Amino acid sequence: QKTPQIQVYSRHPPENGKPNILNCYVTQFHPPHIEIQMLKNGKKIPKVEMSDMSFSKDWSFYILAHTEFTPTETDTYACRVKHASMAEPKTVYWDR
Amino acid sequence: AAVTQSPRNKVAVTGGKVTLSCNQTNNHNNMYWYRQDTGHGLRLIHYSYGAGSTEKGDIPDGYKASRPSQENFSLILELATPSQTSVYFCASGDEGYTQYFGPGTRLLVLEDLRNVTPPKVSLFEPSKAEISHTQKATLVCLATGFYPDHVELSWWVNGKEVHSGVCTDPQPLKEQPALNDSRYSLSSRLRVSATFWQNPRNHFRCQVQFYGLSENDEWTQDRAKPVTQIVSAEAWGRA
Amino acid sequence: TQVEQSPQSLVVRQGENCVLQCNYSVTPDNHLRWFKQDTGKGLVSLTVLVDQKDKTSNGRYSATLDKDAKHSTLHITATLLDDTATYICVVGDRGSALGRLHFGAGTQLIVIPDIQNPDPAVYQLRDSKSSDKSVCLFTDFDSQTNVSQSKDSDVYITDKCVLDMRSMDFKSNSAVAWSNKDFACANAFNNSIIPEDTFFPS
Amino acid sequence: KNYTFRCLQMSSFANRSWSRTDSVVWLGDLQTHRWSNDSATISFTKPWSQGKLSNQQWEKLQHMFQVYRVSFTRDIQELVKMMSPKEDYPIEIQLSAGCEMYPGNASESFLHVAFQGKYVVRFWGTSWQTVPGAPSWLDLPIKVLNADQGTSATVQMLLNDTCPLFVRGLLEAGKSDLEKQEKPVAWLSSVPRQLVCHVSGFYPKPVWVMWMRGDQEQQGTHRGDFLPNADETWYLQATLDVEAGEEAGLACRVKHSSLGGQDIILYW
Ligand SMILES: CCCCCCCCCCCCCC[C@H](O)[C@@H](O)[C@H](CO[C@H]1O[C@H](CO)[C@H](O)[C@H](O)[C@H]1O)NC(=O)CC/C=C\CCCC[C@@H]1C[C@H]1CCCCCCCCCC
Ligand SMILES: *[C@@H]1O[C@H](CO[C@@H]2O[C@@H](C)[C@@H](O)[C@@H](O)[C@@H]2O)[C@@H](O[C@@H]2O[C@H](CO)[C@@H](O)[C@H](O)[C@H]2NC(C)=O)[C@H](O)[C@H]1NC(C)=O
Ligand SMILES: *[C@@H]1O[C@H](CO)[C@@H](O)[C@H](O)[C@H]1NC(C)=O
Ligand SMILES: *[C@@H]1O[C@H](CO)[C@@H](O)[C@H](O)[C@H]1NC(C)=O
Repeated sequence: QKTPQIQVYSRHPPENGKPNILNCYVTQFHPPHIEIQMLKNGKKIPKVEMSDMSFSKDWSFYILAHTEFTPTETDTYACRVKHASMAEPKTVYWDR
Repeated sequence: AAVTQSPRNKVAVTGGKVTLSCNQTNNHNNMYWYRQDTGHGLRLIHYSYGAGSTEKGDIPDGYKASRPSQENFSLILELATPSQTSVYFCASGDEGYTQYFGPGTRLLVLEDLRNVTPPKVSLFEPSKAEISHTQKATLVCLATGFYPDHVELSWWVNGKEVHSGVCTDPQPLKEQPALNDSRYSLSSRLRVSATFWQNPRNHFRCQVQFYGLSENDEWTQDRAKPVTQIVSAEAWGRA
Repeated sequence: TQVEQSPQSLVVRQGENCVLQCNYSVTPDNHLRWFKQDTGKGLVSLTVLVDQKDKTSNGRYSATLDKDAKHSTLHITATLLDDTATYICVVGDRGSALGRLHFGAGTQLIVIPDIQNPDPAVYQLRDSKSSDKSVCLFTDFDSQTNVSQSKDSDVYITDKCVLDMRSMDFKSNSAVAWSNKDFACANAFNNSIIPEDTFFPS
Repeated sequence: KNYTFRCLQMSSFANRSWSRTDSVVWLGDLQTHRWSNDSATISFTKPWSQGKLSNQQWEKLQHMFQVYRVSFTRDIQELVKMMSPKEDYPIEIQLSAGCEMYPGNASESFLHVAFQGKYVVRFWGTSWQTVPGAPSWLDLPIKVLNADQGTSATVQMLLNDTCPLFVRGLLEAGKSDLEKQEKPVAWLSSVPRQLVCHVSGFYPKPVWVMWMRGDQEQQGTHRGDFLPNADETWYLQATLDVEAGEEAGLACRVKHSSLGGQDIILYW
């Protein structure tokens, strides 16, 4: 097995009220069965897009999820990942 | 690259255990069991990739398979069934694509064994008329009174099987064809040169191999237990 | 049925040529094999074709394979009596032991034997152990005589049957009759349509 | 300079009867194809993904893959039977295959296989073989795969002739995308006291990002990894651990081929 490395980052320079795209990049995991969600205030964002799964030279998997988002003062965005390599799911919160 | 099968022919009853064995010396990792039924090809039942393995094939139901060794792949029928009446074929091969087939084994599973009955063999001696008109001598063998139709009729001259100049009925005929499961009758011919027949030192023998009961089947009637056996008849040449 | 053969059966006078057809949908098709199976026996390989368009030969047998068309043929030149048999098409889906073979149901060939010199007769043969009993052998008729079964249930008449004395390059049809009934070899084959020049001894 | 064409396959066999096989395809860092398990058919992810192949060629090539896929699945399953109980599901095979192109009409081709995440097998020359470190038991699988002369000639044809040919055609049809220039955008931020330079939107991947006090490249910089964005551009960031208060007069110089000469300078 290998543990997922999650990375949450925005496509454009973040700015409140101004729309954008938020990326969650999951990498370096084996076996490739994974569940990835993207959360607004701990709640499943409905329209989330996945790239096709792929793998590096070190044969480890990666996959990019993203969704549209408007960042605000009072809204938290996170990426929750379930994998057989983890007892409980790892949530990584966005940070400006 | 050879492959053997035993038995080569078995009459059996519903519910009986039946075991078909295949043996090969070629050190072939892989072995296969098929069954051939009129109007289908061979269909695979079980196969093996080596000692200890057995895999389900295309029609595995009713059959269990056993690879105790590289040499033996055996097919086992715990509860036989009329539907398992077939002609069974074993094969082996190594890692490439050719499968080397065995001679095949015939199985007949009957409901009851109450009718099983071995044959009466008669041998009939060449006509003087034929001899004098053709310069040839035809022996005729008749096997009769038998049930079921699992006989192998063979011709032997001086203890050596002969095929040349032989013709056996391609199927036996039924003695009472309007009766539930009547006894059968089969005839064969062996034609030789009149001199051959005239030689008093040639021994001629018609031999019928009847496939019936095994010594370990219950026999419930008073007549001789109709076992798998050989019935034959013989004559010497004459001048 | 991913391996269809044709015709289901066919009859031919010895000497004649014939072709057998095999069509398949199997995928993939690494190789096609033609087996031959005598009535009662097992499976003799005749040829195996492996290329996209392929031709092969084994004595009097030739064969083709077109993989684009998924079609093979089997030509038997100048048939002999021993060709009477079932011919079976088999398609292997790998060039390794990982493959499964897919079997046609064969084509049943029957070759009629050429009787160059007929001499039809009905003789009476005598049981070795018991001179009381006997049989009637109707013999040396040509292929265009069929043999009709008994009128009485008490009488038994078997069917035509060709033997090949390879020693002397000589063939002959025969059929046998017997009964316990007022039964004799003049009478035995009456209800059968036998040649008018048949030898009937004393 | 030297593009690499990569056909990455990943297949999963859960138990005796559930498997699935998904491939995607790359030319450098751009996806050209994608073939889902539940698709009978391979998908162009670029208008020029067919290359300079006529339809006839493509349809025959694709059909070779359609057959292979189905054939691949059964064989693994049969190979697991041959080995068992030494090996058992779940199993993960992954293939990586393609060719790397060079000046001249020069290219090396590869076909590497991995089992439960470890690289173990390759096609090389004329046959399969294990690589150093592989388990000895593979010798039976490999002896079997090498029995199949028909697969060997085909694979030999795909590696020696078809890949370099095809990929040479791709690079003609893709010139526009392959030689695309996208301008990076940058922003600054901080946390516990770590300065952070965000750069995003740039294509192609080479880029130079450095923190600076004036003309003196602050050497403590840390380049992060290249993360992708969904639109086929790149994202990257550089951090600098600094004593709180020392932020004054720090800049972030970013160089990129997109930016004809004029760099991006951001002051704190
Ligand atoms: C436990 C096990 C661990 C070890 C496990 C070891 C695993 C080793 C497995 C490797 C062999 C598996 C297939 C062979 C298979 O096994 C045969 O079955 C099959 C079929 O074989 C049968 O049928 C053939 C006729 O088509 C021949 O007649 C052949 O002789 C016959 O056998 N043979 C093939 O189909 C030949 C093709 C084989 C390899 C092609 C390279 C595949 C790699 C690519 C990356 C995969 C998918 C990407 C697709 C998308 C790209 C499209 C973009 C354009 C690109 C130009
Ligand atoms: C195809 O080329 C190989 C050699 O190329 C290597 O293997 C390929 C699969 C690919 O990965 C390349 O980039 C590799 O460099 C030929 O194999 C040689 O064959 C000769 C005679 O056939 C043999 O004696 C040599 O040992 C082989 N050489 C090697 C390095 O293994 C092969 O003949 C070519 N096949 C076809 C159909 O073109
Ligand atoms: C095989 O795996 C799948 C999921 O991984 C599961 O749903 C299914 O029950 C399994 N199938 C069998 C036949 O055991
Ligand atoms: C993947 O595709 C194959 C071939 O179409 C199919 O039979 C198989 O069940 C599919 N598996 C899944 C998990 O969808």
